[PDB]
Amino acid sequence: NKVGSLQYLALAALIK
Amino acid sequence: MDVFLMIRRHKTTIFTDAKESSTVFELKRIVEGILKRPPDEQRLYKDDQLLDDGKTLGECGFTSQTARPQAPATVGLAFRADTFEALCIEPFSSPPELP
Amino acid sequence: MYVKLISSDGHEFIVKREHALTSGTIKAMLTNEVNFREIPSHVLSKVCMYFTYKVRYTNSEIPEFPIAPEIALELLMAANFLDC
Repeated sequence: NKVGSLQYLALAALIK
Repeated sequence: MDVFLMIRRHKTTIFTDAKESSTVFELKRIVEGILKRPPDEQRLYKDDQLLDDGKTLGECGFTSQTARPQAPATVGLAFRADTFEALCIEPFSSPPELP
Repeated sequence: MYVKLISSDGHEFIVKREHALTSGTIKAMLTNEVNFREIPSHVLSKVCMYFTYKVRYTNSEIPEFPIAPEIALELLMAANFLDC
């Protein structure tokens, strides 16, 4: 299990 | 299990962790290590309720489900000035709104 | 052992040094104090939670990292700046 970079997570949150 | 905490007074937040089996007193020691005020000069609060020095964090409502790294629980911190101040915690800035 | 990160609205966040080294930018800085004139409280708080969440769950099923859509763009910018 590997934690996503915060940039990726923040962008994914804009997609939702 | 480990609990994750934001210890908050005014505009200061300490991000720290402890065990559910940690006493409230042990938390005050962490704070003493950072802010240089001993346990008897501190009051700690959760949900505007004073925390007992001899209680574990878990007994106080800090559990793995409740106090997570993604979403830590707040502990309020009041210092002895002779007299303890009322809990003063400053809010973070307000997040914007969407279109 | 601990480092102090200061937001643009003057909040101080006291985080474990090892956790803050998740940020490549912060790791490039390091005294025990780093000032951010461009990152507000509600973003820097989340950034700090990310450090802890990452250190804890890296190499761990990983629970979701909650991000309100309202803070996401600011968080994106901050994380880019912070290289994390």
